[PDB]
Amino acid sequence: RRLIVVLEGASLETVKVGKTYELLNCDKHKSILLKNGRDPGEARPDITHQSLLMLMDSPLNRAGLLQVYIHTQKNVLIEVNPQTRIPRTFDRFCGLMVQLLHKLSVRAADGPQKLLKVIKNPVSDHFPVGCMKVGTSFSIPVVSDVRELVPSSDPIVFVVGAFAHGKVSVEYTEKMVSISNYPLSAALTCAKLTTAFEEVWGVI
Amino acid sequence: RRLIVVLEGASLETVKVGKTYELLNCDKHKSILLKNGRDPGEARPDITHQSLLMLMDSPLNRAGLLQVYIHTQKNVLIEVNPQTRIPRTFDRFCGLMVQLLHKLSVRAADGPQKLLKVIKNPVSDHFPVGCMKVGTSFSIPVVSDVRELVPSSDPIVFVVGAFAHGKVSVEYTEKMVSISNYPLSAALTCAKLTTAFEEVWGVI
Amino acid sequence: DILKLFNEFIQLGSDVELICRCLFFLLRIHFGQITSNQMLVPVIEKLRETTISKV
Amino acid sequence: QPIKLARVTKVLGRTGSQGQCTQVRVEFMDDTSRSIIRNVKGPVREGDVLTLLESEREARRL
Amino acid sequence: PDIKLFGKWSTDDVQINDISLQDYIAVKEKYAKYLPHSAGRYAAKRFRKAQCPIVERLTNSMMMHGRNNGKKLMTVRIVKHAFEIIHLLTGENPLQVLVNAIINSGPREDSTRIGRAGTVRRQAVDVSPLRRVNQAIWLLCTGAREAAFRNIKTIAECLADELINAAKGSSNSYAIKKKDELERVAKSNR
RNA sequence: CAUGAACGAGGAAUUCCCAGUAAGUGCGGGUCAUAAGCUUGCGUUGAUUAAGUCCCUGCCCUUUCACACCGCCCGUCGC
Ligand SMILES: Nc1ncnc2c1ncn2[C@@H]1O[C@H](CSCC[C@H](N)C(=O)O)[C@@H](O)[C@H]1O
Ligand SMILES: Nc1ncnc2c1ncn2[C@@H]1O[C@H](CSCC[C@H](N)C(=O)O)[C@@H](O)[C@H]1O
Ligand SMILES: [Mg+2]
Repeated sequence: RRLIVVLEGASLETVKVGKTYELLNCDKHKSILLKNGRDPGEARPDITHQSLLMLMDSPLNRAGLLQVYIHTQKNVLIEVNPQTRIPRTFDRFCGLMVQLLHKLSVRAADGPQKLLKVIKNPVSDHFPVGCMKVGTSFSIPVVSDVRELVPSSDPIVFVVGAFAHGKVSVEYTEKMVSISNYPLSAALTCAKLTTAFEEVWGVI
Repeated sequence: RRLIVVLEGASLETVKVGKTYELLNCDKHKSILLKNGRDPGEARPDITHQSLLMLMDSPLNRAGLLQVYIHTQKNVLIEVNPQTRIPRTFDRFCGLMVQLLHKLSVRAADGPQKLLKVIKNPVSDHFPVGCMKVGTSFSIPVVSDVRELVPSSDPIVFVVGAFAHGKVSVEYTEKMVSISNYPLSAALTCAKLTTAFEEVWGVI
Repeated sequence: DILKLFNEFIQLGSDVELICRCLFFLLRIHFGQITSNQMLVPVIEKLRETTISKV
Repeated sequence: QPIKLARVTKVLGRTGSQGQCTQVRVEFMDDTSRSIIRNVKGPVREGDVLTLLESEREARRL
Repeated sequence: PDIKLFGKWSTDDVQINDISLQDYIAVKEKYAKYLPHSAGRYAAKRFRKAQCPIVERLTNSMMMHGRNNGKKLMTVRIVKHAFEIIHLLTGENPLQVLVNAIINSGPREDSTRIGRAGTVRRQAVDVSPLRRVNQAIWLLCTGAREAAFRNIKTIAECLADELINAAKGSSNSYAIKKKDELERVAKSNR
């Protein structure tokens, strides 16, 4: 058994200024974003950053029952190694991601094992067989107990939007659930979803 | 009944470079940190920044059952209004701390209420009298589940450190707990306390 | 316990003046409490013969 | 344990860490002819009456 | 002749139920006065303020903070109005209520302090009757002052409710809670 | 006449204070120096806490014939 969590609407891209390559941030890049009339505040690479930190540092990941996949708005799919470590600081994390989209992969600094690498569209094909897909949004009127939905020994996919505004909608999810009646961050959503699967799989 | 969270040993202090005042960051201010022989890699407001987002969006804070206290390394105490909207992105968060640490208070933009304020040490004077005070460390051999420590009708104080290395050791705590067999982050720690209190106190 | 030991110090005959000074001070400050306790009856009986004969 | 009342017979001196406390000798109002040594906080003089919630504790004990 | 406080509150029926505090509460026939304003010198010598009538002590203790310094006639009027309110609400002698409140509000054991830079360590000790009376008066006055602040309620009314609750022994009063917490801290580290 | 800003008791720390004292209030003067972008008198109202130790931070000293009490501080380097 294994938990699968998928991140969609990730705002990850690299933009050239001067001669350099930088991760696209609303903070660092007001002026260029105001150019071309593209919407300020839509670029939220930070949301992806902290959300990883809750996911990666979770004991179940250290227990090894956790895999994370990301769908960017740019329709790019990237894998993460269980032994990958995320920079705690924002810009060091941006230090990696700029190297990602160009170099397309990240070997470990202590070995040729691949920490990061872009995988092929679609990710639906990379799913293990006999795995069921659950998408999560606040807008569902009925709240589901998370501990109820767990398969005892089966993989299960959770699809969590890394976007600022909108609603999750992708084709291959079988059902929609809500886990709270409050408008929640994806950051705690990841923390909450990891939290309930701790007990049912017996990891403490 | 309320949940009181104390962030102990926060690394919140301001430095001046050029003509500008800004919060002391390890990566940004690497050069000046090596000046004066100050230990590099101790300027970590992000643990403080990351924990606040975890607490302030929590459903327990949504229902109005949370109050958060910050005690920085330079012996400055900050009270957090539950109505406050924390700056999600790091740089505007840094500007907020500089403004608060200089002007000693922060007024709401659209409301007359003060949101942030520096108050009188020690923090133990501001607790409700007779309340339970608990500290959290991975160093305790016995792992305790959060839910049975939750009081039915009384306020309680939980103390979490805002540092990467060291042990929480402050005077007013009377029993010291471990709640996982793994080293976790503060942001996860602030996450996994607040959700367990929510299910005990009927916050869903 | 001290009263039993003070009986020993007198009967051996050493340092009588200081012990008697110590002995008489304790008896006055604890006069009432000593009188109530019947366990102390044998103790003072040996003190009574020992002290006056030695002095 | 019943509450006890004591009368101050001798004021011995100023003790404590900072000299704030006062060592005194007290005797119980009961006809038990007992007397102990107690620590008092605040101005205390001869003839005062003290309320002891627990009368078994001794101020100078190993 | 008979001396009654404010011309209407008798002192003969007032009685003290605590043996320890009988010598430190001055309300009886020799200390019976018409007004709590005597222009005496009770702070000149140690232990002399035990001879000051307790109503005058309360009046002196209500001249705070700062904005009330030196205004004793106003405090006398406040005390008179509070006594009238107490009599209207309960129907008993307000002097007896004040005596009972002072008896109940006085802590019996406190804690002495041995403190260094790192931590402070703690020990239980006893309290003299004079400090008991002083601390009871201080706690009652502080409770009334904090209750009246930034609230639509006269200071005399808040003082009346504080005395009523303290004489009742209820936990709704500031002084009772403070005394209970101090006694609990003293008890816990015996 | 009109308008109605911050300010809801003021952090890290720091200074001062034991009786007609702390604090509030008024009324005078300008005296061969100072003072009026202020100083200095005089009256009026008038408290809480404390009256004792060397624990911290320091200071000043000492350790050569009534009755009664008491019964010699230690070390180093020189000459
Ligand atoms: N109450 C709730 N229950 C389940 N998921 C929630 C939730 N509140 C927010 N989320 C999730 O948190 C992520 C960021 S919130 C972003 C907006 C999102 N469409 C929404 O419904 O609020 C989204 O992917 C959403 O699925
Ligand atoms: N497994 C765990 N159980 C309870 N508290 C934990 C924990 N892991 C980390 N913490 C708390 O989270 C804070 C930051 S984690 C920093 C490391 C910390 N010195 C440690 O003992 O692991 C620390 O103050 C620590 O008390
Ligand atoms: Mg000294």
